[PDB]
Amino acid sequence: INKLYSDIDPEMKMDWNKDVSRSLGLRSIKNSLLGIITTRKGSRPFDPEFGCDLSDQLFENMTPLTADTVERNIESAVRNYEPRIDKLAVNVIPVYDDYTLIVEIRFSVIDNPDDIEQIKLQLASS
Amino acid sequence: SGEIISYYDFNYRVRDTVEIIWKPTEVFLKAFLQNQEHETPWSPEEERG
Amino acid sequence: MLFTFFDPIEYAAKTVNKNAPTIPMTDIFRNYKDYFKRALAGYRLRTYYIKGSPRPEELANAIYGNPQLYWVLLMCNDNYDPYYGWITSQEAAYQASIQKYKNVGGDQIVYHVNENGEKFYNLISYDDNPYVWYDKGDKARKYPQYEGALAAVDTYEAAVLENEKLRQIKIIAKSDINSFMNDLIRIMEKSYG
Amino acid sequence: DDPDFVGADGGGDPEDIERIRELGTIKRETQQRCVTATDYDTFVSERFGSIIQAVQTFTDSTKPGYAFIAAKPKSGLYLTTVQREDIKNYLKDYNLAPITPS
Repeated sequence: INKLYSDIDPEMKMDWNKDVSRSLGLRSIKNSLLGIITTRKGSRPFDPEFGCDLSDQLFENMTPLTADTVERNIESAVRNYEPRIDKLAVNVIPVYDDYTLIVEIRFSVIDNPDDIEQIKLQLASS
Repeated sequence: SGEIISYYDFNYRVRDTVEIIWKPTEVFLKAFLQNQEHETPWSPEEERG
Repeated sequence: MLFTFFDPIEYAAKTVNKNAPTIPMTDIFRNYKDYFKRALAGYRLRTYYIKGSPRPEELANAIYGNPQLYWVLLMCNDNYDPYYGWITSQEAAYQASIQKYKNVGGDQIVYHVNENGEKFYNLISYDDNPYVWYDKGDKARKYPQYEGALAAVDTYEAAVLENEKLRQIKIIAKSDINSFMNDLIRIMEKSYG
Repeated sequence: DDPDFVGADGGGDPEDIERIRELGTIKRETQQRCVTATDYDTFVSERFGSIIQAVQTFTDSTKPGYAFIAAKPKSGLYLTTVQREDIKNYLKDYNLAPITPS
């Protein structure tokens, strides 16, 4: 299934043999995911709803609610624009000292819903 | 001297005799170089002004 | 949101060459600008200001909550181009200015503006009295067209004021935006035939 | 070569179990023999329609044993002879015994 979900390499790296480099299957799924999360809401040209907003103010102050509030959006955001993930779960650990959200996401691609894999993402700039 | 200049396919198959004229009046070949230049590319440019 | 409204039209490329195939396409060749006058004339435009350098339609959302109507703003704005008609960030504007002047020259002092705000084009002081201004192409020594302390405008700064003007816009109320919409639409039916 | 090429030709299911039905439905109709009139010219113009532009087969009931076909070599207003011997030769393979095509 790694053949499936052929997507251009986000970096457009030089691939050996000179063709466009590629993100392979499930390598792309991360990228699109990694893409959708960072993007500020409203920054899509005709789609305001895209991207998971982050308020550095709210990002500054973490509370199990504030965490939970964020916890939904990503889980919400990813769910709408990324049908390739069947069973997805988010974990967010906000870090107190620098005010950093680190976020874990365990998800399962459609083809292997029993398989589990996680990603590690952190956010900063408070 | 060798090799070959060209080939008359003859269009079909005959026996025992052949007669052929060049309908371009006995001259079969008129070779043409006309008008082409190779080099010309296209590029960006600053318009100045 | 408009051009999809009317039927797409077939179009021949004839007059490029005596034979070219005919192509269907969505119609730009209805004016829409008169279409949006008649209907527009019903209510009013309301001037409006911009908080930043957003995109027209990106900005078009926040007011109306609907990104789809940028053009409404646009035709009230009736700019020549959507790309340079809009508000633009400092970074781009400078670069834009950088671009346009670059061949001529960078950092080109565009004009002298007096205290009063009167722009003085093509002027330089002979430097003996920086306050007396002989213009240029003169070699000075002669005909100072003004004397005093004037500001000069940097091409960067020059770029700013240009894009600065774009800040305010005349817009129509988000209340009427709906009521308006139907009417023009109805007019287009009269405009279909 | 001609300037038309692919690395190789040949292949096939071969059968295409449905598609073959026709083929079977067909060849049962076929003849290696030539009979009537238009059977010939078809089979005929399969050869050098490049020469005979169109070959037009006909007979006369007054004279049996014989068949006539019409030929524009399209290289000439009259069909040249060397063809006429070349063809009828190749033709002669299939001739209904009582009949001599001409």
